[PDB]
Amino acid sequence: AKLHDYYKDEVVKKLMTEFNYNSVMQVPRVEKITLNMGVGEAIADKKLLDNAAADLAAISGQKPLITKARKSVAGFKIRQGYPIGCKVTLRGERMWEFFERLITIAVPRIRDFRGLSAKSFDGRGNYSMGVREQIIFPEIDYDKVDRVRGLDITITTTAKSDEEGRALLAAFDFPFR
Amino acid sequence: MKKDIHPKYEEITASCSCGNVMKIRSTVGHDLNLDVCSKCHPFFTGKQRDVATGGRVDRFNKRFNI
Amino acid sequence: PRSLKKGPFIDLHLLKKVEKAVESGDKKPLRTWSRRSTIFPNMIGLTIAVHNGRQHVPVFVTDEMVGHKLGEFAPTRTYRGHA
Amino acid sequence: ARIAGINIPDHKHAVIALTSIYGVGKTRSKAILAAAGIAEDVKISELSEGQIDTLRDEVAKFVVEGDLRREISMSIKRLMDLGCYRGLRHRRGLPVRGQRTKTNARTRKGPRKPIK
RNA sequence: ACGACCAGGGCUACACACGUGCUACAAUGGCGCAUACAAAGAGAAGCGACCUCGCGAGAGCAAGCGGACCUCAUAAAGUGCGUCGUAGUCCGGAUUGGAGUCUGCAACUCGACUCCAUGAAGUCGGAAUCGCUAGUAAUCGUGGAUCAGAAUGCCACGGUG
RNA sequence: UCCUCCUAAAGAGUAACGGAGGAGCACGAAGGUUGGCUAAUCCUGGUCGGACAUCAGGAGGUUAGUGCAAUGGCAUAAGCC
Ligand SMILES: [Mg+2]
Ligand SMILES: [Mg+2]
Ligand SMILES: [Mg+2]
Ligand SMILES: [Mg+2]
Ligand SMILES: [Mg+2]
Ligand SMILES: [Mg+2]
Ligand SMILES: [Mg+2]
Ligand SMILES: [Mg+2]
Ligand SMILES: [Mg+2]
Ligand SMILES: [Mg+2]
Ligand SMILES: [Mg+2]
Ligand SMILES: [Mg+2]
Ligand SMILES: [Mg+2]
Ligand SMILES: [Mg+2]
Ligand SMILES: [Mg+2]
Ligand SMILES: [Mg+2]
Ligand SMILES: [Mg+2]
Ligand SMILES: [Zn+2]
Repeated sequence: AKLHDYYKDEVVKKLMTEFNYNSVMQVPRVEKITLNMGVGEAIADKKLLDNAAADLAAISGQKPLITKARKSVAGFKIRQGYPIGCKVTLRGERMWEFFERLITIAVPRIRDFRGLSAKSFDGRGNYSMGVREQIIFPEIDYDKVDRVRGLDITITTTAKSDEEGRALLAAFDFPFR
Repeated sequence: MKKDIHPKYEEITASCSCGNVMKIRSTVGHDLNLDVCSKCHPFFTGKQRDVATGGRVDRFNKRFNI
Repeated sequence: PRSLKKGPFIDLHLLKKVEKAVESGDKKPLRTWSRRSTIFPNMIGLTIAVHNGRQHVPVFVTDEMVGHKLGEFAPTRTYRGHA
Repeated sequence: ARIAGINIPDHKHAVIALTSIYGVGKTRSKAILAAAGIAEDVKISELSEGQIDTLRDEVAKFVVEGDLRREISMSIKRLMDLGCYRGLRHRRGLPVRGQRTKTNARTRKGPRKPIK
């Protein structure tokens, strides 16, 4: 809750100032962080899915929800109901603590990190990025690997616009560019 | 949260090469020694230097004199 | 490549044409058979029609074309494909 | 075992695991270990973390993976944009250095393309 | 003009096919250090010590030599120690980028060499086919002609065998 | 032989070698109940990942769904856990 305290003391004062909001509830806030791993190769075997949920459970200390196909498509050889991915929703303190370990540890552990994009905010403040490789998290041991995965992070916030989320993450010194 | 199903999520200490110390909750268990943190990452100076286009006329005039 | 102690190389008749077109400040195309002359920084902004064996192809001169020779921008073999 | 972004095998010696770095070879790895005062016959095993921090600083003196690959692609796109002979060779996929194209250009041209 | 002069280009192109070769796919080996034993040749618009600088190719000054006198020119494989420990590897070196040297009016097309980085294919080769009977094959280096420069070719030489 | 729509003339019914389609089962849960939920499609952003897997938001508001044909129904859902 270190970053939640930093939000509550300095980010709110900053954004109320730089936007001239009438109310403090008018301020943006982060709501949830969603961690998907779309695993389309688990149709070969469940153990690949079973290991991706084990890896992502080490990243965020939650058991992941194994997602399935909403419908059936033949280009990917799937039927409605096949387990095809895994997700984790992070809220509250576990959200903040992951967001701390992210922007403090893992983003520096990216090979050839040179910034993010500010053009990934889906028109309505919610930011989405995707990592190529799970070893940037230090939870994962490098020898203890099975397969180089990749996942994607989706930060869902209460910002109406795109810039209010851009200012919120910049208030958390989020490495755009 | 449920009781048993989630992994152990415990506060540990992570120290770095820049001498940063940060206590986080993690699933590692043991203490952690890092390599780069957000404090010591060369994103704000080094990546700025790391463009390095260089001039073609300046290489030319550098290689000799008329 | 050439040694640095000899410096660069350029034909004299080219270097005189460059000095003239520099002082006149004209960008008329200079036809030239000197494919072996290194481009100089004073050549920037000039159309120079380098020979290729058959004709004179015009070359607008850029900043980056300095440390090269004029023949690099006039290909001598035309190849489109076999089929 | 994590230098300049990438990991490094621990079981190998110093010069070799350094040569895993894109931008160093056995020469520059000797210059690194010479500047760190580290013997070459030791492993990445049984190294102090101060020794590895010195190693990271010595590698950080040079140009490496992301910088080096960016600079190389920039040089190539400089030739591409100029339209010189080396650029035409780089974008025709043909050998640049003045090699033979009648025979034995298989590194740049890949495997054989049968006339069908 | 089917003759003659000059510049530039080309003889080096490239979907492909063949011949002859070179280097390899390693552990009877690669690397690093130390160290032993050759023959036969060339040299004046030439061979070019020593010394100094340079990581280096090389540069400077510069002796000696038309040469059983001096130079090219330290032979390498070998042996000794350490090292890698079976991996596409510390094998392999292609390719490509950058920085350079020398020759030569001039190295873009289109030279050789050096340094740093890069690290393809390749893990012994289908049907088929070649050479060789002893100092032979195999393997290891050396020199010369042509030549300003430019050989894995050619012609010669000895080592192990 | 049986089912659905039209012909069929605003109750029912109504013929032709009239126009169009199906059935001769399935389910021990695909039944009962309690509790809860609400689609299709498209847009943007996002690791492998692509027109199309999974993820987040928005439009939309049932254009979806109903074990199977069609018709009538279905949000109090009869639809989905
Ligand atoms: Mg390397
Ligand atoms: Mg001529
Ligand atoms: Mg010929
Ligand atoms: Mg020296
Ligand atoms: Mg030896
Ligand atoms: Mg050895
Ligand atoms: Mg090697
Ligand atoms: Mg090399
Ligand atoms: Mg292979
Ligand atoms: Mg092998
Ligand atoms: Mg000779
Ligand atoms: Mg010669
Ligand atoms: Mg009726
Ligand atoms: Mg009636
Ligand atoms: Mg039902
Ligand atoms: Mg109910
Ligand atoms: Mg999409
Ligand atoms: Zn740090």
